Formats: sequence, C-alpha cells, structure tokens
Amino acid sequence: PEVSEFAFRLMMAAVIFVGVGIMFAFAGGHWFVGLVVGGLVAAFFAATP
Amino acid sequence: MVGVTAFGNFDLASLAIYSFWIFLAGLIYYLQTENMREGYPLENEDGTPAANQGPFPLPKPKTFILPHGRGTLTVPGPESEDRPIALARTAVSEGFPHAPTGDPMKDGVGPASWVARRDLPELDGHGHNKIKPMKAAAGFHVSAGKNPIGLPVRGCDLEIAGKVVDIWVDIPEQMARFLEVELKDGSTRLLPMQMVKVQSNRVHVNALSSDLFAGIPTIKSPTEVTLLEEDKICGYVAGGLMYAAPKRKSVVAAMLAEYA
Amino acid sequence: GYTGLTDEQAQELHSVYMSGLWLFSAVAIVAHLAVYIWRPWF
Amino acid sequence: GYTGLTDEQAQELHSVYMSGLWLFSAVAIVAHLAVYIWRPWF
Amino acid sequence: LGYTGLTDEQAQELHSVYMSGLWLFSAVAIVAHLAVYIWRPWF
Amino acid sequence: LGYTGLTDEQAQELHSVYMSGLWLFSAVAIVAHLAVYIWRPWF
Amino acid sequence: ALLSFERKYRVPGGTLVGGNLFDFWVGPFYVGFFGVATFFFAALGIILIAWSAVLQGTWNPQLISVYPPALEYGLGGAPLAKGGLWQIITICATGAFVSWALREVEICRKLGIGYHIPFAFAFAILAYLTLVLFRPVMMGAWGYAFPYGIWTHLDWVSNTGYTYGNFHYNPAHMIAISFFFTNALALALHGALVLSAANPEKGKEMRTPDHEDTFFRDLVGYSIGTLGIHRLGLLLSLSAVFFSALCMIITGTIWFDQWVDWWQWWVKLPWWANIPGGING
Amino acid sequence: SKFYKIWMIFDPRRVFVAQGVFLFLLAVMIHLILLSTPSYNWLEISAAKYNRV
Amino acid sequence: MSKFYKIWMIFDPRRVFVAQGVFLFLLAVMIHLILLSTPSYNWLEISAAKYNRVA
Amino acid sequence: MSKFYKIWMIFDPRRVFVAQGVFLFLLAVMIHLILLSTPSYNWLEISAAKYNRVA
Amino acid sequence: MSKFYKIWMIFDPRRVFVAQGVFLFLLAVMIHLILLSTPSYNWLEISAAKYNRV
Amino acid sequence: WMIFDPRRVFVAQGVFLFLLAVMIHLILLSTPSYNWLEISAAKYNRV
Amino acid sequence: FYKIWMIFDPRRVFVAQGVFLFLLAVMIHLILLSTPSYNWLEISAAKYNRVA
Amino acid sequence: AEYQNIFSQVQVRGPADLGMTEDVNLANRSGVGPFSTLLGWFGNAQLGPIYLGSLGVLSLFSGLMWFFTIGIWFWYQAGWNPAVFLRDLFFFSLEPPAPEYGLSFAAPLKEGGLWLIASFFMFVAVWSWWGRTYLRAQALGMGKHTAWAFLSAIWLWMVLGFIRPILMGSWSEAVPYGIFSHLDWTNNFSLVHGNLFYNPFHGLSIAFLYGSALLFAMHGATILAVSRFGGERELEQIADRGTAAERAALFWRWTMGFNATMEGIHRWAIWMAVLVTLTGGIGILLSGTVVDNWYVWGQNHGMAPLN
Ligand code: BCL
Ligand SMILES: CC[C@H]1c2cc3[nH]c4c(c3C)C(=O)[C@H](C(=O)OC)c4c3nc(cc4[nH]c(cc(n2)[C@@H]1C)c(C(C)=O)c4C)[C@@H](C)[C@@H]3CCC(=O)OC/C=C(\C)CCC[C@H](C)CCC[C@H](C)CCCC(C)C
Ligand SMILES: COC(C)(C)C/C=C/C(C)=C/C=C/C(C)=C/C=C/C(C)=C/C=C/C=C(C)/C=C/C=C(\C)CC/C=C(\C)CCC=C(C)C
Ligand SMILES: COC(C)(C)C/C=C/C(C)=C/C=C/C(C)=C/C=C/C(C)=C/C=C/C=C(C)/C=C/C=C(\C)CC/C=C(\C)CCC=C(C)C
Ligand SMILES: COC(C)(C)C/C=C/C(C)=C/C=C/C(C)=C/C=C/C(C)=C/C=C/C=C(C)/C=C/C=C(\C)CC/C=C(\C)CCC=C(C)C
Ligand SMILES: COC(C)(C)C/C=C/C(C)=C/C=C/C(C)=C/C=C/C(C)=C/C=C\C=C(C)\C=C\C=C(/C)CC/C=C(\C)CCC=C(C)C
Ligand SMILES: [Fe+2]
Repeated sequence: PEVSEFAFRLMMAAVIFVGVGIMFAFAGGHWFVGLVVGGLVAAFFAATP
Repeated sequence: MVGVTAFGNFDLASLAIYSFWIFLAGLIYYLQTENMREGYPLENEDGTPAANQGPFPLPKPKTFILPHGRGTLTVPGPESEDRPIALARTAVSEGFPHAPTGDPMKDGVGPASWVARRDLPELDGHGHNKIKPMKAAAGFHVSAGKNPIGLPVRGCDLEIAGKVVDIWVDIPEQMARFLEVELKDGSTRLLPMQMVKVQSNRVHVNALSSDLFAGIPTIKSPTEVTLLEEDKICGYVAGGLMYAAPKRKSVVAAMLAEYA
Repeated sequence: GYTGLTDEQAQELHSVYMSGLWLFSAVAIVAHLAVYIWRPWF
Repeated sequence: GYTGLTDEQAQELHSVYMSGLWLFSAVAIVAHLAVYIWRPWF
Repeated sequence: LGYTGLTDEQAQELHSVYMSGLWLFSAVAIVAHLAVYIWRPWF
Repeated sequence: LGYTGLTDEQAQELHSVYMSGLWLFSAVAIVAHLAVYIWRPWF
Repeated sequence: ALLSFERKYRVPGGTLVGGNLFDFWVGPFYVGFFGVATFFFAALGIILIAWSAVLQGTWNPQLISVYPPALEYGLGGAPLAKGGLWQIITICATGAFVSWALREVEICRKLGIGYHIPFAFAFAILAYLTLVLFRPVMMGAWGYAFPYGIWTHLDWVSNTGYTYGNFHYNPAHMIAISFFFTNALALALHGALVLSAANPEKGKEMRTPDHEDTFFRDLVGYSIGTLGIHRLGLLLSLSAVFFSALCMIITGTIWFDQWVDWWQWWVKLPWWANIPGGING
Repeated sequence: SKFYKIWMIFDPRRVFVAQGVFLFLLAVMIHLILLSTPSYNWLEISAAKYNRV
Repeated sequence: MSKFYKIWMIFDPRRVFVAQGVFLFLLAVMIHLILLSTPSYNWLEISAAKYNRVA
Repeated sequence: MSKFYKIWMIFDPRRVFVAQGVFLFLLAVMIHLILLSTPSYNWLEISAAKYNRVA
Repeated sequence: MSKFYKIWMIFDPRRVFVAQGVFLFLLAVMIHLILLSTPSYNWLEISAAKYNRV
Repeated sequence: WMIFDPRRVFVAQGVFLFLLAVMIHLILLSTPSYNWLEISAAKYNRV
Repeated sequence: FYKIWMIFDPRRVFVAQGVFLFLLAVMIHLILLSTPSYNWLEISAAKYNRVA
Repeated sequence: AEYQNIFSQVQVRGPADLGMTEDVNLANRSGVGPFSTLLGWFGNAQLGPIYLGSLGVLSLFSGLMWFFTIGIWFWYQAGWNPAVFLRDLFFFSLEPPAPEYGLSFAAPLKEGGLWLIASFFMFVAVWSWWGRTYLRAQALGMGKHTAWAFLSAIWLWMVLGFIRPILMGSWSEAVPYGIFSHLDWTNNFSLVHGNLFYNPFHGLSIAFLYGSALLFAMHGATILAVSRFGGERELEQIADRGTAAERAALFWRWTMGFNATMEGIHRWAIWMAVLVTLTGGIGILLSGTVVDNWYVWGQNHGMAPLN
C-alpha cells in the first residue's frame, strides 16, 4: 500500500512485458520476437520512471 | 602413475588428500589466530580476565603504521572501553543481559552503543577531510535521484522533526553519507544516509521519533565531523530502533501490542 | 549550440565533411560500376 | 578545435600523414599487382 | 609538437637511430627470406 | 631525452657491458647450434 | 567468556518470541526461543542420522546415507527404515534452518543492525526447500529429493543432471554458474585488495580506500567502491542461489527433454534456420 | 541546404567515431555476405574460372 | 579535399594513430587468414602442390 | 622518409618501442607457428623425412 | 649501430634487464619443449633408440 | 480517485484496456470462427 | 480533453505514444505477413510464378 | 519498508578522482572516462582512468590477438556468413590438435595449429596480466595479495590448458575454445575419468566454491547491515575499531560462537576463494595422470558403496 514511483513503474513494466511478449509471440512465428520486444519495452519504460 | 601405491590403497591422490587435510588444519589455525587480534583476552562480565581463553592462543602482535602520521596500532594489545558503561548486572550468574541503569540512548549502551575512537576527522589519501558538507565540497552536486535538500523529515511517530539543509558527502567515494537536518530550535543534527528513506515529498526516519531528534549528538565543528562524533550519531540513531519502539506508530506493531 | 562552434566554423566543418562524403560516394560508385560490369546483380 | 593544435601544425601533420599513406598505398598496389600477376582473382 | 616535449634535433636524432635499427632488422630479415626461398621457395 | 637520468658516458659504459654479455651469450648459443647441427642437422 | 567490548551490547530486548524467558547466552551463543528450537532440531537430526547409519549397517561417515522414500510411496509417509527417517530429518533440517534464521533476526534486533544476514540465509533455505520440498511436491514423489549422504547426494546430483542430458545446457544453470564464478572471483579480489591495503609493503604506511580505488582503476579501469563491492557480493551470491533454485524448479516440471534440445530454438529461427553451413547446417 | 547547423547539435568527435565504426562494420558485413553466397564469392569464382581446384 | 587537414583539429593524433595501427594490422591479418582458409590462394599449399612437397 | 621524424614529436619513444617490440615478437611467433602448422615448411619434420629420422 | 647506446638514455635498465631475462628464459624453455615434443630431436628418446635402452 | 494517484490510475487503465483489446482481437484471430481474415480469404477464394 | 496534458508530462507521453504506434504498426504488419493470405510478398511470388 | 542500502537513493557527483600517485608513472595513466548514472545506483559512477603500461600493452595486444584468432576461426566455420555466425555463435569451436599429433606442433592449421596459435596468445595475455596486477600493486606500495590470488586462478588455468596436456602427452586433452564446446569438454572430462564427482579434490574445490558464495553472502550482508555505522569503510575499522566492527563481530559470535575481525574476515575471504582453484588444479592434475576412474578410486577409499 506504500508503492513509490519506482515500484509502480516496475510493476507496470512487468505487466507490459508479459502482455506484449504474448501478443507478439502470437503475431510472430516464434516466441523469441515477443520475448525480446516485451523485455526491451519494459526495460526502456523502467529506465526512466 | 595410474595405480602406483606406496602402501595399501595410498597413492599420489591419497597423499595429496591427506597433505591437504594437514594444510587445511594449519590454515584454519592461522585464520583463527589472525581473527583473534581484536577483543582478546576474553573478560568476565565484571571486567576481570576470564579463566577460559579458548583453544587458540593469541597471535604475536603486529603493528599497523597509520596513514597521515596518525601513529601506530599494535594488535593484539591492551584495549579498554575508555568510557563508563551504564549497565547493571541482572543476575549473579554469567550469560544474562545487563539492564541499562538510565536512558540507554543517552548512556550509549545496547544497540545505541558507541566506541571511543579518535576524536579526529577521517582523512582521504591526499590528507583532506574524507566527509565534507556538499556546500564546502568543490564541484559536488546531486547527480541523480530525488534531491533531499529542502524536504521535511518525518520521525517514526509520523511527526515532522525538521528539514534537510545540506548533504555530507564522502569525497573519494563520491557518495552521500550524512544528511544535515535543521530541527525546530534552529540547531542542526546529522543523520546517516543508511537510516533515512528519501521519499518523493519527505525524508522518513524510521529509527528515531521526532522528539528524539534533539537528542542526537552534535558535531563540535560545523564543517568537519570526527570518527567519535560519527560513531556517537550512528549509535544513537540505530539504538532508536529498539528504544523508540513505543513511539513508533507501525500498524502491525499496534495490532501485536493489542494482543500482547 | 551543444558544441559551441560558430556558424562559420560549423559551416566550414560541414563543407569539408561533405567533400569527404562526396569523395567516398564517388569511389563507392566507381566500385559498384566495376562490380556491375564484372557481375551484375539485377 | 577540440584537439587544440594550430592550423599550421594540423597542416604539417596532415602532410606527413598523407605522405605515409601514399607510401603505404604504393606498396599495397605493388603487392596487389604482383599477386594478380601471380594469381589473378578476376 | 609539444605532446612529447622533444625538439626537432632530438626527434631527428632519435629517428636516425631508429631507422638504422630498422634497416639492420630489415637486412637480416631479407637475408633470412633469401635463404628460405633458396632452400624452399613459396611461389 | 634524459628519461632515465643516465648520462652519455654512463649509458655508453652500460651498453658496453651489456654488449659484452650479449656477445658471450651469443657465442655460447652459436657453439651450441654448431654442436646440434653436427649431431643432428635440421637443414 | 566475553570479548573486551561485548559487555555494553548484552542488553535485554530484541527478542521476537519469549521475552526474557530464553533471553540469555550459553557461552558465546545467544540462545533465545528460536535458539532453543534450533538446538533441539539440530540434535534430533544428527541423532537420527546416526540412527539411520545404525539401520543401514555401516558406520563409515562417507557411506552413511539417508535415502528419501521410494517413488512408490509418492508424497505420503514412509516406514522409518525406508524413507520415514529421511522425512523426519528433512522436517528437522527445515525447522533448524528456519529457527537459525529467526535467531539471527533476534540477534540483529538486539544489536540494532539490518536484517541482511537472515534475509540472505533465507535464500539458501529456499534453495534447500526447492531441492527437498517444492520440486518433489511438484513432481509428486519424495524420491525426487536427494539423500542425506556425503557421497550419495552427489550421486543424486549426477543422476538428476544426466536425466536431462548434459545439464550444462540448462540456461538458468548457466546463469547460476556464471554468478557463482563471478562471486568467487569478486571475493578473491575483495579479500586480496583489503589485505593489500591493510598489509602494504614492509615498513610502509597503511593504505586508504583511495589507494584501493586507484589500484583497481589502474588495473581494470573501474572501481566499484567498498559499499559497492559489498552490495555486489551479496547480490552475486543471492542471484546465484536464486537462479540455481529456478533452474532446478523448471527441470522435470516444465522441461523434460535434453537441454541442448532447448537450445535448438535459437538455431531454428525462421530467418536463418535453413541457411547451410556452420555447425547446425 | 542548411544542413551544416546539424553540427550545432551533434558533437563532431563522437559522431565521426560512430560513423567510422558503422561504415567499417557495414562494409565488412556486406563483404562477408558476398563471400558467403556461392555467387559473388570472388575467390571461388576465380578458382572455378582458372581451374584452381 | 584541401580542408581534410582539419580532421586533426577534432581528433587527437595519438589516439587516432593507435586505433589506425591496430585496425590496419587486424584487417591485414583477417585478409591473410581468409586467403589461407580458402584452398585457392593458400600460397603455402599452392607451393607445396607445385613443387610436390607431399610426403 | 621526408619528415617522418616528426612522429617522435607526437609519440613517446618508450611507448612506441615497447609496442613495436611486443608486436614484432608476437608476429614472429605467429608466423613461425603458422609455418610449423603446414606440413611443408615444418623444418623439423622436413629434416626428419630428409634424413629418415622416423621409423 | 654506434648510436644504440642511447637506448639506455631512454629505457630504464632495471626493467629492460628483468624483461630480457624473463623473455630469454621463456624462449629457451619454449624451444627446448618444442624439440622434446617432436618425435625427432627428442634427445632422450633418440639416445634410448640409439643405445637400445628399450 | 482521492486515494490513488491520477497518473498511476490513468497509466494502469490505459495499459489494461490496450492489453484487453489486443487479447480479444488475438483470441478472435486464433479461433476459426469470427476470424475475419480467414473467412474473407475463403469467401473470395484467396486460398 | 486538453486537461490530460495538465497531469502528464508531454515529452514522456509523446515518446510513449511514438513507441506504442511503432509497435502496433509492426504488430499489424507481422500479423498480415504471418497468414498465407495477404502476405503481399508470397502473394506476388505465387501470382508471377517466382518459384519455377 | 526501511532502506536496505542495496541501491543508492541519491547520487552526488563531483570532480573526477584522478587517483593516488605513490609511485605510478602518471604518463601511462589514461584520462577519466564518462560518469555512468546506471553504475552509480550500485557503486561508483566514475569510469577510468586506466593505466596503460608496457605490460598492459602486451596483455591487451595478446588478448586481442587471441580473441581475434578465435573469431576468425569462427568466421571460417560459419562460411563467412554473418547469419550463420550469429546462429551458431555458441556452437563454434577452436578445437585442439587430434591425439595422433601428441604434443607436436606439426598439426595442420585447420586441424589444431590455429588452436596452438590462439593458446600462445592467451598464455602471453594472461601472464602479462598477472605481471600487470603485481606491478600495479607494487607501484602503489600495496601488498601482492591480488597477484597471488590471481596466481591461484592461473594455476587452475595452466593445469587445464598446459600442464595436464603435457603430462598426458597430447594437446587433445586441452580445452577447446568455444562456449558449448568447452562445456562439452567439461562433461566429457567427467565422463572419461569416471564421475569426477568422486574426485576428492574436486569435492574440496566445490566445498570452497560453495564456501566462497556463502562467505561473500555473509560478508556482504554483514557490511550492509552495519553500514549504518559506517561499516563499509573497512580500512578505517581496521585502523580505528568503531561500533560497526564490534557489532559485526558480536553478531557472528552470538550466532555461531566465533567471529573474525574487520581484517581477518578478508583473510578468510581470500583463502576461501584461492582454495577453489588450488584444489581444483590439483584434482584436475591428478585425473588421468594418477587416477583414471574416480568412482573405482572412491570405492577403494570407502567413498562409494560397492567394494
Ligand atoms: C559433467 C561436469 C562434471 C564436472 C566437471 C568439472 C571439470 C572437468 C572441472 C570442474 C571444475 C570445477 N567444478 Mg565441477 N563438474 C561437475 C559438477 C560440479 C558441480 C555440481 C553442483 O554438480 C559444482 C558446484 C562444480 C564446481 C566446480 C568448481 C569448484 C570447479 C571450477 C572452479 C572455477 O572457478 O573454475 C573456473 C575458473 C577457471 C578455469 C580459472 C580461469 C582463470 C584464467 C586466468 C581466466 C582467464 C580469462 C580470459 C583471459 C578471458 C578474459 C575476458 C576479458 C577479461 C573480457 N562442479 C560434474 C561432475 N568440474 C574444475 C576443477 O578444478 O575441477 C577439480 C574443472 O576443471
Ligand atoms: C544464499 C547464499 C549462500 C549461503 C548463505 C548463508 N548461509 C548461512 C548464512 C548465510 C548468509 C548464515 O547466516 C548462516 C550462518 O550462520 O553461517 C555461518 C548460514 C549457514 N550456512 C551453512 C552452510 C552452507 N551454506 C551453503 C550455501 C549457501 N549459504 C549459499 C551458497 C552450503 C552449501 C552446500 O552450498 C552449506 C553447507 C551453515 C554453516 C549455516 C547454517 C547453520 C544451521 O542451520 O545450523 C543448524 C543445522 C545444523 C547444525 C545441521 C545439523 C542438524 C540438521 C537438523 C541435520 C541436517 C542434515 C542435512 C540435511 C544433511 C545433509 C548431508 C549432506 C552431505 C547432504
Ligand atoms: C595472418 O597473417 C600472417 C601472419 C600470415 C601474415 C602477416 C601479416 C601482417 C599483418 C604482417 C605485418 C607486418 C608489419 C606491420 C611489420 C612491421 C614491421 C616494422 C615496422 C618493424 C620495425 C622494426 C624496427 C626495429 C627493429 C628498430 C630497432 C631499433 C633499434 C635497435 C635502436 C633503438 C635505440 C634507439 C632509438 C636509441 C634512442 C635514441 C636517442 C636519441 C635517445
Ligand atoms: C614458436 O617459434 C619458435 C620458437 C619456433 C621460433 C622463435 C621465434 C622467435 C620470435 C624468436 C625470437 C628471438 C629473439 C628476439 C631473440 C633475442 C635475443 C636477445 C636480444 C638476447 C640478448 C641477450 C643478452 C644477454 C644475455 C646479456 C647479458 C648481460 C649481462 C650478463 C651483463 C649486464 C650487466 C650490466 C649492464 C651492468 C652494468 C651496469 C652499469 C650501471 C654500468
Ligand atoms: C514489420 O513491418 C514491415 C517490415 C513488414 C514493414 C514496415 C512497417 C513499418 C511499421 C514501418 C515504419 C516506418 C516509419 C515509422 C518510418 C519513419 C520514417 C521517418 C520518421 C523518417 C524521417 C527522416 C528524416 C530525415 C532523414 C531527416 C534528415 C535531416 C537532415 C539531413 C538535416 C538535419 C539538420 C538540421 C536540422 C540542422 C540543425 C538546425 C539547427 C537550427 C540547430
Ligand atoms: C566478430 O568479431 C570478431 C571476429 C572481430 C571478434 C570475435 C571474436 C570471438 C567470436 C571470440 C570468441 C571467443 C570465445 C568463445 C572464447 C572461449 C574461450 C573459452 C570458453 C575458453 C576455455 C578454456 C580455455 C583454457 C583453459 C585455455 C588454456 C590455455 C593455456 C593454459 C595456454 C596454453 C599454451 C600453449 C599451448 C602454448 C603453445 C605455444 C607455444 C609457442 C609453446
Ligand atoms: Fe569487506
């Protein structure tokens, strides 16, 4: 109940990573593209909270 | 030399393993004797040397030549507290806690303990003061993270006890060590950076309640802090964790005290 | 200006840079023409 | 001028460097001609 | 010019000694290559 | 120049001693190589 | 029985359970409620290992082995001579480890220091529970846990690893190994650096942290700092244990084939799977 | 046009270093791609043309 | 092309020369090893076949 | 060799000499090992076959 | 060759001598080891075969 | 709204809505029924 | 609807919007290329008998 | 929650620290690099300056040549195809010469000679780096502890690549260059010598690696716990024992009955880490040369059930 900017940002980054990974894995022919895109998006979002 | 045994199954591998057991016993002996350079000989709870001193004997003394002409340190050597200890024995038998006679945070006993170190500032390699206020440190500035300067300081009782005025930085390490906090009376105390939680709006100090901020030991010089003053401040703040517990307004603590 | 160079200084720098780029492009075009004569890829 | 050297110094350094580069390229061209005579790759 | 602190005379003398050493090294290398090529040519 | 603080006379004396040692070492090596070539030539 | 400075730190308080009932020391050891629990569980486990040695028929400490229940018993109880002793010793070991961690919490509270040490020990406890509790429960048998023998739990490690081919190809295993090696390297470097600073060349003054930072910057071009190196050591050890626990918790539960077969996914990516040449072509 | 003012924004040293590294890496990658293909592999082409095998 | 000298006003000559030397040596080694790897232009193998060095 | 001496105005002689010595030693060892790798020019095996040192 | 002594005006004799000693010993060990590793020029095995020790 | 920070509320709401929309679209695409691309291809004899 | 700019930093929102738009466009293009239908490369290849 | 001191909650940046000048030749030291905010969240943000000496130049050239030789061999194995190079990067291998060649340097360039060239470059690079560590300690007047710990690591490395292949009389015993290839070498080494788990020195090496992880966890946790008292400044605690050193010692004394000092714990650390590679080198050296099957050896020494 005491989440700060960094904690909420990281939680949202994790949710975005999982969602985009599943979405792009379904879109692409393999799960690698989805995993990479989700991880990169999450890292970029959490880099500057 | 596969299968070449001097006797029985003892071969070069067995020789190596037994010689390593011998070497490991010797190395453990050496390491323990090296560890026995501080806090020895052992004492009784009254102060006299104890009958039991341990299987490992004391090592021969070694001398450290302290930097910047600070003298030498020979260890093991005669060491004493060099400070009155405000504790009273709670049992004639050994192995029992010693109760504080007065206020432990003021007495500097228990988790609020401090050591009588040198009353001199810690020096860097060049000889200058290691920890200096950021105003007196040439070119130092907050580079990242929330700047704590100007934020209110909230104690463990959820009451504001002052505001952050300056940051004391370690010049070689280039990391913040102490926050200077101005209280309601206009005087300034120091808070270790490891005991303060810099939040977005306030600086939360879970160790100390607001009313205890005045009790923090002060530095005799506004621009430098000595090792003794650092030890006193850190001991006071940390002992606040166990001695300001009644004043702390934690919800889990309140619920536990409801049933205790 | 993040670099602080004057307009004349930046203009001269970019002029010589473009001269170098045009020389590089000319050599690249000559090489591509030689390769295409030797072995076209279209 | 990030380097700090004067224009005359830069001019002289570039002259010496280009002389060395042309010597290196001359040796490389001689070597390539020798290899092509020995074993052409075209 | 001022990167090393040497003067033109000192740099010239140093380069002369270095080139003498380089020419001696190259002469020995050329003799070695001639001996190897006579013993076993690689072309 | 003068990186090591040595003087021209001192440097020349040191070089003379070093070259004497080098010539002794190279003479021993040449004798050894002659002995090995007589015993087992590699050419 | 006390160090020259211990007297001022032996004060009441900091206990989690029991108040002053067990708030005392036996020699150097602080007992506390969880210390009483730890001693009981440890003595029970050791005596039961000796008794299992009696049942097994060998007194050689290297041959003593307490095997878990066979796979026929599933996750239920087993006779003591054939798996029940292992279950009791596992319960005693978990109780001893958790009691040790909570006793460390009590000691931390008494001394007013942070709880980094019991928190770090909790990672080792979690890896142990992964090997003896979580993974066997997920797989559905206590026989997937390791025996309590000096050289038979090595046999368990070998058999579990070779069940999945070369276990080196487990990616979480690779990460954990890299963390372990890096942790050992960093520990060597840190010990050596502090000793070199504190024991300089004979007759010279003791060095400062500035000298340590200068040494490591002149060596590798970067210095992480004293606080930095201690943070790094803690994080490297904890990450190694976390990733080893992850590697074992995914093995036999969501992965069942050889792990090199896992690595085949990168090879079979659409844009270069069919290109001839190389190793996999 | 007025592209020169791009140097008012970009540091010339870092830009030049990055451009040189990128150009060399791209050229090497293209040459390696050409070598990989059986066609345009000028060494193999010359070997077949002059019967070096 | 006459203003190319100004590149030395941006780049330190020492660092550039060191990088260029390393680059040229690595490039030359790479090309020589590519030539050695191919059965053709492997001048040692070529000379061995030409002079019948096979034992 | 017109004005190459000026390179010593830019490069410290000690650093250049050390780098050149390291480079030359490594290159010489690399070339000798390359020659030893090839069955031809491996002078030890050449002499072994020439004088029939292997039975 | 007459100006080579000037290298000692530039190079510290201590470090040069240490490096030269280490290099020469390492080179000698390398060459003796290469000779031992080849079936020929392994003087121990050559003497064994010549005098029929085996 | 009083308890929670407006920025966090909006960010979470937007991310969740986008994720739900894409998830529903992908569920429709996966199943043979309600897959518009496949039925359009079949109707117009693309394949 | 302009008051949404009173709460959020315009630069962060614009960067996130650009990344999201590029991601969505790439996702749609990849979905189109995934199925044998609408894969304009494969459709053109089959139409012009590229594989002969 | 309270501040656990894992990450700095605020960063301060000042002038770049140029370092000490005890006996270091400042000419060979480079300039200070960029400050990394990302690195500052965990340790020091400052990059550089680095010392580029004679041994540093030798080590960098030799290591660059070793890396480049392995890379050129990988490119050859890829058919010069960047796509194949990226696909099979972990599967490429620069294997040592086949056993038929023994220790001879007559192996063909594509069949072991290039491995010998790369191994020579790696040998020179590693030993020059060891000399570099020793001389960097010597220039600052510090002890040579880093040199000797690195010597233990080099001992294991030399046993793996140089000493044991010589004692076995074959370069084929040495470790191939490549990720999965050297993992496969490790696995095959264990399999050939009969379950290397039963190597007692391998067991000791694992004991000290686990002890290194355990001891660094304990030490990092202890220093982070007492950093509220300035416990991270360990040299100060050695010179002037503060309440941080006393609290750490008392924690471990009350927990496990004995403690170390602020300096002696680092002796424990250096020896725990050194013994890893020391016992490991001994155990690898014994494998094959003295013991050809470790499971049978363990059976004959009461470590395995049968026999
Ligand atoms: C199937 C595989 C086999 C097996 C086969 C082997 C073999 C074979 C070996 C080990 C070795 C080791 N094994 Mg085992 N091992 C197995 C199972 C295990 C298990 C387990 C839980 O099952 C564990 C924990 C271990 C643990 C260990 C370590 C204790 C030990 C390696 C120490 C080390 O750091 O080496 C890694 C460190 C080094 C090699 C030192 C490197 C030093 C040099 C100087 C570094 C140069 C760097 C270079 C220049 C690159 C620079 C890069 C630039 C700086 C960027 N093994 C099973 C039974 N294991 C080694 C050992 O010593 O065994 C006795 C060994 O050789
Ligand atoms: C998470 C990072 C690393 C870590 C951390 C860590 N361990 C810790 C700590 C920390 C921070 C402590 O505070 C605590 C301590 O006090 O250390 C001195 C502890 C500790 N780490 C220990 C050991 C240890 N840690 C290990 C691992 C690690 N510990 C990780 C790598 C390992 C191995 C195999 O890798 C071992 C052996 C102990 C010294 C100590 C915990 C002491 C304890 O719990 O004591 C009570 C238990 C007993 C006395 C055991 C006998 C009684 C039991 C009931 C029987 C158990 C039998 C056992 C199952 C048999 C196994 C036989 C084997 C051959 C299979
Ligand atoms: C894979 O590729 C293979 C290996 C197959 C083929 C190889 C290809 C390549 C890339 C080959 C590379 C070749 C190169 C670049 C060779 C370069 C050679 C050079 C430049 C050699 C220079 C040698 C110089 C020497 C030996 C100089 C010696 C000097 C002295 C002995 C005198 C020193 C003393 C002095 C200067 C006194 C000091 C003076 C004063 C005034 C104080
Ligand atoms: C794999 O490749 C193989 C090995 C097959 C082929 C090998 C290839 C290569 C790369 C071979 C390399 C050969 C080289 C470079 C050899 C170099 C040899 C040299 C330079 C030898 C020098 C020897 C010099 C000696 C031994 C000098 C000794 C000197 C002394 C004993 C006296 C020193 C004392 C002095 C100066 C005191 C005077 C002091 C004052 C103050 C005046
Ligand atoms: C998976 O999708 C597939 C591959 C199937 C198909 C692809 C689909 C998608 C999603 C494609 C995406 C395409 C996009 C988003 C393309 C975007 C292109 C853009 C934004 C291009 C912009 C180009 C602008 C350029 C090159 C501008 C150059 C500017 C200059 C040369 C001059 C700059 C200098 C200045 C401003 C001087 C500085 C002035 C002052 C006053 C300081
Ligand atoms: C793509 O970009 C390029 C190509 C430019 C650069 C890329 C490079 C790449 C892809 C590099 C890859 C490197 C890898 C994967 C390296 C892997 C190394 C591993 C895993 C090594 C593992 C063990 C190695 C050991 C134990 C080595 C031991 C060696 C020694 C002890 C030295 C032995 C010395 C000998 C044989 C000297 C013999 C020679 C003479 C003259 C006596
Ligand atoms: Fe430490």
